[PDB]
Amino acid sequence: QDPVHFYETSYKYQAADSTYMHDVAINVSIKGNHFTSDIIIRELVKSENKNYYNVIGHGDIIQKNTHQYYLNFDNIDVYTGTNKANMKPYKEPTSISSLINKSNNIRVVYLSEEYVVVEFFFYDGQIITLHRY
Amino acid sequence: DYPSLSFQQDYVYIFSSDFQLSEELGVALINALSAKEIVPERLYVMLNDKTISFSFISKNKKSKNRVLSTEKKLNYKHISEYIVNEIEY
Ligand SMILES: C[C@H](CCC(=O)O)[C@H]1CC[C@H]2[C@@H]3[C@H](O)C[C@@H]4C[C@H](O)CC[C@]4(C)[C@H]3CC[C@]12C
Ligand SMILES: [Ca+2]
Repeated sequence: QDPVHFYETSYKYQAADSTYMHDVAINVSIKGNHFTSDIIIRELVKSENKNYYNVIGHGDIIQKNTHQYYLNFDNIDVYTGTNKANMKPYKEPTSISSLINKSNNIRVVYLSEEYVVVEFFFYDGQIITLHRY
Repeated sequence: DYPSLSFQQDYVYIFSSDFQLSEELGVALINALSAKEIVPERLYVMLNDKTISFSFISKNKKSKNRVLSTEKKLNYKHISEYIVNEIEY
């Protein structure tokens, strides 16, 4: 019976040494306790787009309460390239490869029909708003 | 766990384990945004060990979401100034 729900947002990241910034688009779709997600990262390292990353992930989303969820990835794939039109597979670094071995915590701090605000596991802790569609 | 809600006033929601820092930053944010005549629908801020993040929510617009990595710890003034500049720009 589970209908598909769509979520989307973006954020910008400023590195500690401020030598680069990331513009990160997040798309996630949920059906029952299943999810698939696409994340696109545009790396600006000279005020100039010089790298792109595409991260695809899917797995289960488990509900502890109406405000507490966890993501159990079955697989995460990464692609890279200096042009979005010609992306190539990229060998997962063991750090990112190991996000599959951690139930990744998602805490809802505000829930609405048009958007949701969560604390989640990027950077070991990030607050973000996701828009519903 | 993630930090819980440690300061809340008007449109501001601060998530940090430092209650004193949370209030200092919350008051500084409210004063700085009023000085800019900027009123969010809601403004969520999360302070972590090596990162700050925030979500500026405005009615019928995409949220403005930001993350700042910090190796040096930033004081409440610099955090407030960062958020206020990112929301403006
Ligand atoms: C693997 C590449 C390249 C890293 C490198 O080897 O230099 C990373 C560059 C940007 C990262 C992503 C980016 O920082 C945003 C996310 C952050 C989060 O902590 C992990 C997943 C992320 C989605 C993450 C996954 C790994 C990449 C895609
Ligand atoms: Ca993989």
